[PDB]
Amino acid sequence: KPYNKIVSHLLVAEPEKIYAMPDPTVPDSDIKALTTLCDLADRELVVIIGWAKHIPGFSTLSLADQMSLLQSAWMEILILGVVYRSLSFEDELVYADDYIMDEDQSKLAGLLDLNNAILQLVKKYKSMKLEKEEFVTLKAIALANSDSMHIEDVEAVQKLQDVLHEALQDYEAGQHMEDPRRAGKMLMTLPLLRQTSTKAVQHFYNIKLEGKVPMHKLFLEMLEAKV
Amino acid sequence: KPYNKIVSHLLVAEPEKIYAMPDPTVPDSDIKALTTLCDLADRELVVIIGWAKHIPGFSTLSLADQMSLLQSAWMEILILGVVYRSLSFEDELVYADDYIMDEDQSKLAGLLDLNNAILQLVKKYKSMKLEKEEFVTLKAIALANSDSMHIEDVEAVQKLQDVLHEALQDYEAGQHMEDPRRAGKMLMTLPLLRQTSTKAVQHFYNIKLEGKVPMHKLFLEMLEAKV
Ligand SMILES: CC(C)(c1ccc(O)cc1)c1ccc(O)c(F)c1
Ligand SMILES: CC(C)(c1ccc(O)cc1)c1ccc(O)c(F)c1
Repeated sequence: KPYNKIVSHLLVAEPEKIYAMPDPTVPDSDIKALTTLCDLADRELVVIIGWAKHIPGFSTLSLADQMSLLQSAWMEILILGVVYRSLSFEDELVYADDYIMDEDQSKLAGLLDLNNAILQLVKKYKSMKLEKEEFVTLKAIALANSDSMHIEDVEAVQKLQDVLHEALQDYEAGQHMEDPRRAGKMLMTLPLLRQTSTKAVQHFYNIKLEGKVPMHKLFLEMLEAKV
Repeated sequence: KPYNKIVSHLLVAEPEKIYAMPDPTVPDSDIKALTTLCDLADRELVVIIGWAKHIPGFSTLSLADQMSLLQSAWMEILILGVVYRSLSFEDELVYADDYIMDEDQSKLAGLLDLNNAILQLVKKYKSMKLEKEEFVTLKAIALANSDSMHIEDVEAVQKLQDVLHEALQDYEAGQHMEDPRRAGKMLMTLPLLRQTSTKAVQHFYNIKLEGKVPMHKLFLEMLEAKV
């Protein structure tokens, strides 16, 4: 009854906010916004890798299977983060406290369609009143459910999926008794997340080939894995 | 205890098998396979539209909202069908009884990567022993959960989602007592379905622009809606 330990644990393992710090010496331009965003992503992925080791069972997989999960799920983790930070805002995406993209900046950056898809994720979660407890559980599920076609131990990854789905089911059964289907509702938000992340990955891989926007090693490695 | 009526109803509303009938006068080629497949799709979409009217609540939405759901979900419905027909096969996709694609034909048709993604859907469902009862419920859910960004009555579509998610939850709670999380497991197969269908839509829209493969009105209309 007090509530689910995995959800508690995920809460306290939630990394601290990080700043985008767009270079205040560089004139605004699409290249500046895209450099800034992929710079921020590269920093967030460091923190994401650290965070994953908090997920029960995760650090017990092979390094290869750890990497495979992260290489598949990184973009959905990143997007769920900007979605969650944006729930109190209206038509704006809080990439960071100092980097809030409105429609006008989305257009300038060539990101109007993707950001509009991400806004559709925010809109659904706003209506569902997504809680931080659910947000963290969904990030972890998104990692374990990431559909890497490279898993060595398929059964241990399906066990990690089970563990986390259970934590979601138990959280919802204790906290959200008014809706016996709230857990399933949350799971059904995942296909739009996968959809958007698939398009974001394509967008950014294209940006990388085109080579106008500098990217860092970690973000490039993730970008370069199965796409 | 006998079991869930919506699942029963979906079962009996399941359309009959249809044949691909590749033209036995046309020499085999990528254009022939792709013509045949988009021809079959066009015929299946007629039957899919008919079928949807069986789903409780569906025919009560606006024609616009009916069309919007179908325009978003058509490809995931089609793919789930070929996946389901392929579960008893090994590395082969049963587009129709007379049209079973192996790896060699996938390569010839430029479909090796997509068909390999579809095979990954089959592999997961084989391990899960997907039943016809689940397959039909998942098709219906995929329709209601299709994330059209054009819905007029958002609340009635979320009610259709609720109804069908409930039918899945009840089916699993009665039939699959050995796994209290089987319903959620099924829902978590949906992101790979959305992933694959997003890539299939892009693939085929490209095929259409390129104009080497003739397509019929219905398939073209669905192809032309938000992409
Ligand atoms: C991957 C990236 C660069 C990003 C996403 C989240 C985040 O917290 C940092 C960067 C990103 C993805 C899709 C977008 O429309 C976007 F603006 C930025
Ligand atoms: C949309 C289409 C043409 C199709 C899918 C299912 C079906 O039953 C008929 C056609 C299709 C999609 C993805 C593929 O890799 C494919 F081979 C065919």
